[PDB]
Amino acid sequence: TRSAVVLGGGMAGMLVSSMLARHVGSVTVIDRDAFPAGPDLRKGVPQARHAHILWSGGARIVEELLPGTTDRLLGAGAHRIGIPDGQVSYTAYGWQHRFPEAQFMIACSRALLDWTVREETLREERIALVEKTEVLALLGDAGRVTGVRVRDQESGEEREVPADLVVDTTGRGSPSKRLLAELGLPAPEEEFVDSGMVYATRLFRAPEAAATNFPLVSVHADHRAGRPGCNAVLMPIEDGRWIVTVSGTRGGEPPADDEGFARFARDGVRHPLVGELIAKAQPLTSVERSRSTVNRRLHYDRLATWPEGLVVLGDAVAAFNPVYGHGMSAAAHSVLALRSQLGQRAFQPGLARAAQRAIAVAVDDAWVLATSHDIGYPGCRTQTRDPRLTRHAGERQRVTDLVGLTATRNQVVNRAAVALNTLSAGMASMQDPAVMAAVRRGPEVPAPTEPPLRPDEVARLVSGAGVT
Ligand SMILES: Cc1cc2nc3c(=O)[nH]c(=O)nc-3n(C[C@H](O)[C@H](O)[C@H](O)COP(=O)(O)OP(=O)(O)OC[C@H]3O[C@@H](n4cnc5c(N)ncnc54)[C@H](O)[C@@H]3O)c2cc1C
Ligand SMILES: [Cl-]
Repeated sequence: TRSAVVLGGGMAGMLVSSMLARHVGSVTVIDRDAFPAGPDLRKGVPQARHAHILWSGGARIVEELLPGTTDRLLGAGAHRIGIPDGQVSYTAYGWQHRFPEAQFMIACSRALLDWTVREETLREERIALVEKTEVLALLGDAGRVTGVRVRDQESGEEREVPADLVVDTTGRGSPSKRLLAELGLPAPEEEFVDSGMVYATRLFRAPEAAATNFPLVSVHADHRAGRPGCNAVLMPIEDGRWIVTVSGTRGGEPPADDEGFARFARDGVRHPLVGELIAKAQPLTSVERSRSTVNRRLHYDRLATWPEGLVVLGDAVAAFNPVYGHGMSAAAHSVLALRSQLGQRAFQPGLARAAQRAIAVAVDDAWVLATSHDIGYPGCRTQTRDPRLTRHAGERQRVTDLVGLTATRNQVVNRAAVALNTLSAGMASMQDPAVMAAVRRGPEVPAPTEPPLRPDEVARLVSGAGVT
């Protein structure tokens, strides 16, 4: 019984559809894109050309919604990389000592990740993906949404799709501001923090022996230094490839040309390690860029009027600077927030509003982590009323930096820091007495004086071929 319509069949739409099909009789997913039969790039998810880190916090929720997905990913060549044991990371505070595993991430092409999630979701026959279809309007009125009007691209025919619940998951380019204006609702408060960050990515074929068990390698900006923030990330993906994404804020953007890419990875960031490693590998693709890096949030949950039967989640409600790697995990937390409200309130009036407020809570940690570190870069453009960004940014940063510095050299602080950063634990967790006690106990290991690479990792950067 009951029907749901989901706008957008990307990550949030597939996760939310899988969840909803366990609560309603049918789910219809409307997407303007065409979908490949295999793990290919598609125009509706251009960000799949860039490195995607799936932190443990989101991975565990994906697993809860779509059992078997994590193993299916690893089974297809995705890498499980332990954090911090499997990462070689030059943080703002220095090299991270590679303590034993506290958390993990899943490393693969976003195209394979999307394909795996969609194929698993659509095994449920009561979920139908309706491709190459435009969303024209929300049906109903400002009091209650009752479906959507859509247009088949090939035919041109329009039709009404009824729904007891409409969920907008159309991503960063979502048209919900327009759709909700057409209903007669006031505009939501828009909040943004725009560092001017630009991404540049190439794919490489890794040296053959390093195609597995190779670490995630990252060189981070120093958010406290009054210079443009620049980063470089090397991440293993399936079938023996490396995806390498470099990034820079206003005044430090990476160039678009292949030769300037490798130069930036060496000299544009604070340590040349990623540039040194890509010199061991064979480039496979030319440079792809992206400017979709603004932290932007729409406060739908605080609107004076909200229609029954309408929920917005994923990048459509809150989108983040991708260098922090939280977007997919925030979407998953948001799907669970909607599920929690469905279990509590069924489809009573107040469900959609309660879900929208719960979704605002679900994305808040990712929002604070990204915005608190972006707000400081030169020339950052901001629009916010959040006193955590406007009043108490300094002492929050002094607490952040004390934790971040100590996490590089203290196993207990690192465990707490990565639990929060993978969105496996909430912000309050860091106020636990045991964590601040370990912070005060200070470093337990020396600061690494060189990249903490293992000999057996660097040994696999060469073949030994030209040697008798
Ligand atoms: C460069 C970059 C790097 C990133 N790296 C990471 C990372 O390392 N880790 C991480 O967790 N996240 C990362 N993200 C964020 C992640 O890509 C998004 O958070 C995630 O895709 C959000 O899913 P979504 O379903 O809300 O939107 P999307 O995945 O973008 O899906 C939106 C869907 O809606 C459809 N659609 C869009 N507009 C319309 C329309 N008008 N009508 C109909 N259908 C429409 C699209 O075709 C698509 O199918 C990165 C993002 C970028 C840009
Ligand atoms: Cl993009």
